[PDB]
Amino acid sequence: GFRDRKVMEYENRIRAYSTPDKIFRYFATLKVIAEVFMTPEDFVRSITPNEKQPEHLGLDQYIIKRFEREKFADEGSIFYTLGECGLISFSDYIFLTTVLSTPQRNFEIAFKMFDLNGDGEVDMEEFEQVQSIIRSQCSALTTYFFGADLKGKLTIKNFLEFQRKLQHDVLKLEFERHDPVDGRITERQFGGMLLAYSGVQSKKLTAMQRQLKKHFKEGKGLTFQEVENFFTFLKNINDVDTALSFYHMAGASLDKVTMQQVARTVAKVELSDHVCDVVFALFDCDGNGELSNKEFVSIMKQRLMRG
Amino acid sequence: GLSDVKTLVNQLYEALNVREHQLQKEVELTTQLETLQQELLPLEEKKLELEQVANRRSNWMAWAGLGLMSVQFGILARLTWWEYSWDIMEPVTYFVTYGTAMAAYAYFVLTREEYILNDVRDRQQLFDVNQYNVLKDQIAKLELDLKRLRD
Amino acid sequence: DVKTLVNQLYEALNVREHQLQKEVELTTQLETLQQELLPLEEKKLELEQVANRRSNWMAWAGLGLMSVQFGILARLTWWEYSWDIMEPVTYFVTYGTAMAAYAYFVLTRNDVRDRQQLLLLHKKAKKTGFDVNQYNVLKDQIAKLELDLKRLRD
Amino acid sequence: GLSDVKTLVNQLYEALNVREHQLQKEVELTTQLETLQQELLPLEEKKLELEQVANRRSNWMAWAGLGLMSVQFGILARLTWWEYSWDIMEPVTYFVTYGTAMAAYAYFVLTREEYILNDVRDRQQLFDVNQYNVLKDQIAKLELDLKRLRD
Amino acid sequence: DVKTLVNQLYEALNVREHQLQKEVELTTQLETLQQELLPLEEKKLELEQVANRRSNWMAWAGLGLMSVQFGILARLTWWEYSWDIMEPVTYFVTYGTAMAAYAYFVLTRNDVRDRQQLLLLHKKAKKTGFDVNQYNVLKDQIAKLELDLKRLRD
Amino acid sequence: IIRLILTVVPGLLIGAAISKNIANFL
Amino acid sequence: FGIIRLILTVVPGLLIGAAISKNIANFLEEN
Amino acid sequence: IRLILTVVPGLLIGAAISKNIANFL
Amino acid sequence: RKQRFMQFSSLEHEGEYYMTPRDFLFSVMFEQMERKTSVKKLTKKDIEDTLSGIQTAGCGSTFFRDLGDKGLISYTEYLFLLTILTKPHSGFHVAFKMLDTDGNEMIEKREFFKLQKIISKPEINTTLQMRFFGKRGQRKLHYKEFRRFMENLQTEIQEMEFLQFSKGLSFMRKEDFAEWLLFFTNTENKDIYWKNVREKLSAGESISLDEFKSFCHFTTHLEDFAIAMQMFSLAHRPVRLAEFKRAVKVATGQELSNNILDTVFKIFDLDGDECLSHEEFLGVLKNRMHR
Ligand SMILES: [Ca+2]
Repeated sequence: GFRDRKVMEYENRIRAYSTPDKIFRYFATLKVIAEVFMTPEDFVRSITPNEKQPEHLGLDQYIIKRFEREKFADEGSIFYTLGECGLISFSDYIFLTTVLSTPQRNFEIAFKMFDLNGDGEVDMEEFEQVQSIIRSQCSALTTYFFGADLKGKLTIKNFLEFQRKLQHDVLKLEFERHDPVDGRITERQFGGMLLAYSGVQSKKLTAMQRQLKKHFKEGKGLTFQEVENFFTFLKNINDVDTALSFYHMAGASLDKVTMQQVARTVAKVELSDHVCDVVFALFDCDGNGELSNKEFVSIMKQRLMRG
Repeated sequence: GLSDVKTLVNQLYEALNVREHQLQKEVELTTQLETLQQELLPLEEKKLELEQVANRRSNWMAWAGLGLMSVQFGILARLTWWEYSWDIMEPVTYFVTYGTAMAAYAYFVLTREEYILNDVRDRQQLFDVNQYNVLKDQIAKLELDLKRLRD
Repeated sequence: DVKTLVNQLYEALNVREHQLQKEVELTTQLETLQQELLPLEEKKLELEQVANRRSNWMAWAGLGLMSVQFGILARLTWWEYSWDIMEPVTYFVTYGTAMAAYAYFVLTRNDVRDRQQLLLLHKKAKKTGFDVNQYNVLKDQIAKLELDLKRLRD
Repeated sequence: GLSDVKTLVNQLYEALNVREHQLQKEVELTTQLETLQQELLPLEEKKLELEQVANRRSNWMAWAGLGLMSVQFGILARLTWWEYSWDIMEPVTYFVTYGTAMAAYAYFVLTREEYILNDVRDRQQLFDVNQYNVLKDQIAKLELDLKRLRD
Repeated sequence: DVKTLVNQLYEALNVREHQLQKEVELTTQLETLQQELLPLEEKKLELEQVANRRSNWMAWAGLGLMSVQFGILARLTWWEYSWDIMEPVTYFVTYGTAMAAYAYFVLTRNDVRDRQQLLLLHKKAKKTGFDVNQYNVLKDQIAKLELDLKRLRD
Repeated sequence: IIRLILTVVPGLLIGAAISKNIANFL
Repeated sequence: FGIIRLILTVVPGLLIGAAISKNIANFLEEN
Repeated sequence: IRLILTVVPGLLIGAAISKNIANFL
Repeated sequence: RKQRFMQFSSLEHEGEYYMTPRDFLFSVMFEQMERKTSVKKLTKKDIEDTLSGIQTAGCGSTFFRDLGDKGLISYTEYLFLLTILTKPHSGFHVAFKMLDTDGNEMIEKREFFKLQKIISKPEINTTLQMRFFGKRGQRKLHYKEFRRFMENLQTEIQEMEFLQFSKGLSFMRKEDFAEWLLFFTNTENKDIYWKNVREKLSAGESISLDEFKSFCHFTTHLEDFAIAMQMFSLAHRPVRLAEFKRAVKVATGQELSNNILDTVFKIFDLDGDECLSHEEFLGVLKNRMHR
C-alpha cells in the first residue's frame, strides 16, 4: 500500500498547514441544493490525523443531495443544535474548531474583560468581539445561547458547560469511529487513540502489543467509560506532572499503585487496573515499571492540546 | 616608381639565373615552406595558450552555476516535502526562482559592462592575430604551389 | 638608354601574339584549378553530412523525450492521482529537466558564418585530407581567375 | 615559366613606357576604378534583392508567432477568469504551456531539418558570393591606391 | 644574347645597392601605412563605443523593470492580498512579461565573429568616413609589411 | 508601436471570442 | 511532409509515457 | 555597489507603487 | 542562596551554621551584612538555651519579629522559607496531597525533613517542629495551620517592608512607593521612569499598609494580567487606565483603590499617550517578585 501512504501523508500536510477553507472543502462530503456541508463524522475526521477520506469524494467532489428529513446526528447530540439536521456549515465549522482548541482560562478572561460590572455577562456584539479576539490568538446558535429575544446574557458557566459537552461528543464520535464490539475497544486501538496526536512511528505500539501478549493483557478490552475517565484524568496534566516529579525525586518508584494514588488524590478520578496497565505497557523505560515521566508528559500534552 | 621597375627586373633576373628550372625551384619552395612554418609555430603556441586559459574559466563558471542551482533544488525540495507543505511553500519557491533568474541576468549584464568598459579603455589607451592569419594564408598558398609542382 | 633595349627584348620574347595565348592559358588554368579543387570540396561535403546526421538525430530524440515526459505526467495527475498531490512533483520534474538540458549543453561544449562553421568543423575533425585554408585560398584564386575571364570575354 | 617572364617583360615595358608617371597613372586609376565599380553593380543588386526576399519572410513569421502567442493568452485568460475558476483550470494551463513549448521546439526542428536537407541535396546535385567579394577587394585596393597617389 | 642584355641592364639599373635601400624604404613604408590607417581605427573605435553605450543603458533599464515587477508582485503576494487570489495574476503577469520581451526582441531586428560583428554594425549604422573594406585591406597590407620587416631584421 | 498593438489586441480578442464559442459548443 | 513524421514521433512517445506510468505505479503499489 | 543601488530602489519603488495603485483603485 | 546562608549565619555548633530570626529577616531584606560580625561558635548546652526562652512570642503576624535572636535555623530550613517567599503557595498544596492520601496530611519530625528536601530542590529540636507538633511531637500538622503560617509570614515581611521604606512614618509617600517598585530592577532605564513619576506624582499623596499589601498580592498574581494585556493588543486598542483597572480586578479578584492604580498607570506610561507600556511593566514586576 504505497499510494495510500502517500495520500495519508498529503492529508496530514493539509490538516497541519493549509488554510481553514481548503480543509473544509476537502473534508466536506455533502452538497445540498447550493451549499457544502460536512456530516459530524467528517468534522471528527478533519482533526484526528491519519484518517483516510473516501476515494471519490476528496477535494471539490461531493455527494449532491436533493432538498421528515434524514437526521445525521443523534437526538440530544450537540451537533444537532447547530440548526440543520445535524450538519455543519463552514460558518459553524470555524466556530466549533475554535471552541475545541482554546483553554477555558482564556474564555474566562475574555468574558470577564468585555462586560459591565458582570462576571459572566455578555451580549451579541461583545460575543463577536470575543470570537474575533480568540480566533486571532455562528449560525442558528443565537437562540440557544441568547434566546428568541436575542438579548439574553450568556453566563460563563453555561458556555463552559457547552464547551465540555462538545468535547465529550467529539470524543464519543472519535471512539465510535474505532468500531467497538459489545462496547469495548482493543488495547492496541486505545494505544492508537492515545498516541494518535503523538509520534508517527508505530514501533512503541508494537512493543506494547508484545508486552500485553507476554503479560496476558491484550484481549480484555476497555469500555468507553474508562477512556472518558482517563481523559478527565489527563485534564489535570500540569498538577499530575508536578506530583510525578515530586514523587520521583522523593525516592519512591513510579509503580501502578503510585499512579492510582496520585490519580485519586490530585484528579479525583478512579482509574481501573487495566488502564494503568496499558499506559505502562507503552510508556515504560524498557521493561521496568518505572515510568518515563518526561516523555509521558510530553506526549500527553501534545495529544490533549489536539496538536 | 623607378625602384618598382628595378624590382621587376630583379625578379626577372632571379628567374633567368635558374638552373634545373623545376627542381631547384621546388627545393627553394621547400626551404621557404620550412622557414614560414618555423616562424608560424610561436604564434600557434600563443594562440593555444590563450585558448586554454580562456576555456577553463568558462568551464569552471558553468560548473559552479550548475552546482548552485542543484543546491537550491535540494533545499526547496526538502523544505517542501518534509518540513512544510506545498500549500505554504508555493510563493516562496516562485519568488526564489525569480530571484535566481534575476541574479543570473544581473551577473551577465555586469560582466558584459565590465568587459566592454575595460576593452574600450584599453583600446583608447593603446598576439597580433592578423600576421598569424596572413602567415597561414601565405604558407597555404605555398604548399599549394608545391603540390601543383609535384605532379 | 635601356628603353630601346627593353623594346628589343619585347620584340624578341613578347612576340605580341600574347593576347590569344593569354586567353587559352587562362581557359585551361581554370580547368586545372577546378580539377585540383574538387577533392577538397567532396571531403567538405562528406564531413558536413556526417556532422549533420548527428544533430538531426539528436533533435528528434530530444522531442521524443519531451513527449515521453508529457505522457508520464499526464497519466499520473489524471488517472492514478489528483492534480493537487502531483503539483510539486511536476514543478520539480520541470526544474530537473531544465537542469539536465543545461548539463547537456555544458557537456557537449552570411558567408563569414560559413567560414566559422568550416573552421569549427575542421577543428573538431582533426581529419587530414581536407585543409580548410588551402581550400579557401584555392576558391579565392578560382573566383579571381573566372572574373578575369569574364573581363577577357567582355 | 616562359609565359611568366613574357608577361613580366610586358609589365616592365608598359611601366617604363608611361609618360607623366604620376599624372597619367592617376587617370588610368580613375578609369579602372569606375570600370570595376560598374562591373560590381549587378552583383550588389542581386545580393540586395536576395537579402530583402529572405528577410521579409522571417519578419512575417515572427509576427505570426507573436499573434499566436497573444491568441493563446486570451483564451487562457477568459477561461480562467470568466467561465471556470482558476482552481479547476490550473492543470489545463500547465499542460497547454507545455504543449506550446513543444510546438515551438517542433517548429524550430522542422525548419532547421528542412533547410539543411534541402541545402545538402542541392549541394550534392550541383549569385556567386566569392567573386563579388574578390571584386570588393580589388576595388577597395584600387581606391586606396588612388587616394594615396592623389594625396 | 637577351640574357646578357638583361645582365647589362641589371648592372645598369639594378645597381645592387638596393638591399640597405630596401631595408630603409621598408622601415619607412611601415610608418607611412600606419599613419594612413590611424583615422580609420579612430572612426571604428568611436562607432563601436557609441553602439556600446546604448546596449549597456538598455540592459540596465531591463534589469530595473524586472526588479520593479518583482517588487510589486511580492508586496501584493504578502501584504495586500493572499496567495490564493494572486496565483492566476502571477502566472498571467509572467506570460505578459514573456510576450513583451519577445516583442522587444522582434522589434530590435574566432576573429571571423568580430569581422561579422563589425560588418553588421557598419551595415546598420552606415555612416560615412569609415569603410570596413578599405580598413581590412589596409590592416592586412600593414600586417604583411610588419612580417617582412621581421624576416629582414632576423 | 501602433502596429504592435494592432497585432496583439485583435489576437487576444479573437482568442476570447473563440473561448466563448468553444465552451458553448462543448 | 514533415507533419506526418512529427505526429509519428510525438504520439508514440506520449502513449509510451502513459503506459510506463501505468506500469511503474502498478509495480510500486505491488512492492 | 551599482547592482544593489539599481535593484533595491527599483524594488522599493515597486512596493510603494503597488501600495498607491491599490489605494487609488 | 547558600552563599547568603554562609554570609548571614551568626550561630555555629560543631562546624554547622545557624540563623536567628533576626539574622533571617536581615537576610531576606538585604544582600550584604551591615556589621561584619564574626560567627559566634556556640555549644550544645548554649544552643539549647537559645530556644529555651520562646513561646513568649505572639503566634500571629509578629511571630518572627517577636522571636528576635531567640531561634535556630538549619540550612535546609532556610531554603524552605525562601521558596515560600518566592514561589506561589499552590505548589506546596500539591505536595500536601502527594505525601498522604485520605488524611489530615500529618508529618513526623523526619517527614518534615523529607518535605524540606523535596520542596526546595536524629536531629535537634527546632522552632517549626516544636510549634507545629507541640513540644515533643504530640500534635500533627493540619494543612490549614501551615496555610495560616505562610500567610502570616507574607504579611509580616510586607509590614516590615512598609516600615523600612516609611522609616517609621506610619504612611508612605508615593515617591517612596516608586522606589520600592523599581528598586530591584538594576538594568539602566530608571532615569526616565524617575522623571515621569516625579512629574506625575503630585507630592503630598499617601498610601497606607492595606494598599501596599493588596499591591503585593497583585504582584503574586501577575500572569492573568499578561494574558489580558495580550488579548487587548490582539484587539489593537491602546490599553487605558480604566482597562488596566479592569485587568487588575480580573487577575487579583479584588478592587484596588483609584490613587494607587492611577499612580502605577502614570509611572509606566512610557509614551506621552495614555497607554500602558505593559512589556516593561511586566518585566519590572517580574524582577520585583523574584527579589
Ligand atoms: Ca499552483
